[PDB]
Amino acid sequence: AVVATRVPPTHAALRRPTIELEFDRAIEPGSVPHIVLRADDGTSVAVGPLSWLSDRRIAFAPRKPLKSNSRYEIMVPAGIRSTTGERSTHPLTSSFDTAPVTPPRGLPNLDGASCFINTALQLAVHSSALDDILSNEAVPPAVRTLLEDYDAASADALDAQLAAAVAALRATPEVPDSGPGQTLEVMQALRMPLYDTSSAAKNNADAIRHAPPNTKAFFLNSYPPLSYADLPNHDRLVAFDYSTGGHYVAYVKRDGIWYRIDDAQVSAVNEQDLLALPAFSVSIEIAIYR
Amino acid sequence: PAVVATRVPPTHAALRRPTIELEFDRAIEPGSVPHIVLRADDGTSVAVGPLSWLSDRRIAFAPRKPLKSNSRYEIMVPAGIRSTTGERSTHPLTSSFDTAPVTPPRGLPNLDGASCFINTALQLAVHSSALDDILSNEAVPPAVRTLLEDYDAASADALDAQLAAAVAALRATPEVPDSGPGQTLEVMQALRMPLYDTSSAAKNNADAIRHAPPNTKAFFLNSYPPLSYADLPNHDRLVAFDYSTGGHYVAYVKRDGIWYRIDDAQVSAVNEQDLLALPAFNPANGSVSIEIAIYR
Repeated sequence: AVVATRVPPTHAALRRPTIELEFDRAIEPGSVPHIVLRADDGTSVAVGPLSWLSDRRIAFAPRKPLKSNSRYEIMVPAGIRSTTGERSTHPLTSSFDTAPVTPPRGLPNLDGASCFINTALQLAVHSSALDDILSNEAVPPAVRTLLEDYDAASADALDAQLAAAVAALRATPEVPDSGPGQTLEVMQALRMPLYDTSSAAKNNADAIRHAPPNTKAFFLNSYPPLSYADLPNHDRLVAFDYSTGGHYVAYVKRDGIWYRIDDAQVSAVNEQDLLALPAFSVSIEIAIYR
Repeated sequence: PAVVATRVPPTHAALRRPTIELEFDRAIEPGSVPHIVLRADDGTSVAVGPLSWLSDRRIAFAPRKPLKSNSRYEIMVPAGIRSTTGERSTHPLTSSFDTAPVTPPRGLPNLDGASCFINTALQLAVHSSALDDILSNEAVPPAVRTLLEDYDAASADALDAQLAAAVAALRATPEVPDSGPGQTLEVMQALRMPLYDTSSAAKNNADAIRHAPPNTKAFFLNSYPPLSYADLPNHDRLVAFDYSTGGHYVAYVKRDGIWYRIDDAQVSAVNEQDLLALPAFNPANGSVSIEIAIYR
């Protein structure tokens, strides 16, 4: 017998959005300089031919795939001119994000003790390193497959891919071949870039604040333990694990909405709910920023 | 000169060019499956690119040209397949899939207070197999087409702006009330969505649905008696329908086999019991509850 599945290339779509810039005044088409998209790591993506939707609105697309779950700054050099001859003496700047706006998904736990694999995968998929995880061949292939088809897979196909991925993760050295484990083991199998706060600073918060540039994910192994409110730079906090005692859940933020994902249960949460999350066993162990 | 930036990921076209996969129950001999056939819900054959074997059990191919959106497609593996155990297939094998989203639906705010009908109709139209024909029709206001294309991939703020523009352009149309509450059918008339009046020839709504022309997907239920969820025929292909609670419209839409109730901006997942409990008409008024039903 045969089973048919459809895998739409929507992730790659998220990597080549169609950006649109609307201006306060009518702009002269030939004043528009070359627009550059720039990332938090310094890399610049070029912008394709400009299409004018109105005397004020222009539309373009990155020349090359942008990174996933990454923030990008649109830089319009100085020199644009209005239809009245005015000029912009300053580079104009805006921003956007290559992340999904739809709500997170739930990953089943058919093992009974696969909480930690699911939580770690939830934190990784919402991670700025998802593209970097997906390119490392040393990573089990099935995990990469689950992480690329995450948002766009039938639940049935997501469930089969998850079974195969859990199988391949337990097959690794770092991860238990059976039974429960730790989020850190799965992240190490994923080759996720983390910043141990023991390296460096004296506490977790100071290492997060006084960390090298472009450090997004932190592993909190210093003292004191932190709660949600203690996490620095809340404006960029996008994911973090929470440990309820032999059970891991994920807290992941999408399009300004926080969600709590316990295996296959996605439930939306507000900031006040999060602020009640205590720190005591470490509660928050991995904190992922954008 | 200041700027406002928006990001619209090309998710709609992505759904129209999927990569299809067939997994088999047993290891298959690579040379036993030489040609697979893709066919559309109208029977037309769609051309397919090279066949790729990802494993002894899994094959992967891709449409040559964009498929239609929110549309069903049937895959046939011809007879002659052979397993590694010598077995053979005396009959052509068949499966199916649809180019529709698996993501959960979105919510549309109602700042008007009486724009329930616009939101409900747009929700039904976006889950329609005729979405491509609506988006290509120049007679439909351009803001509405933009909203219907950016439905799944737009920021909540950007979707809200698009919705304001779409409601504005809709109320301006002849079909739709310039102000105040209204009816789903007026929005469908503006969108020019193909509808099949069951009052037209048939004796019941359901019998008109069953004995309808081929490839009739959207129905306007204007015969007697009114139908409940259970009375609607062919539940297996039902993907959307409206529900009217008395001057207030909600939508019921199915995605990846899961039904959702969208009351303006409130998306809530529902089970079969909730639907089977939905009444067919109000006792005092006598008003039809479900009037538009959309199939795949």
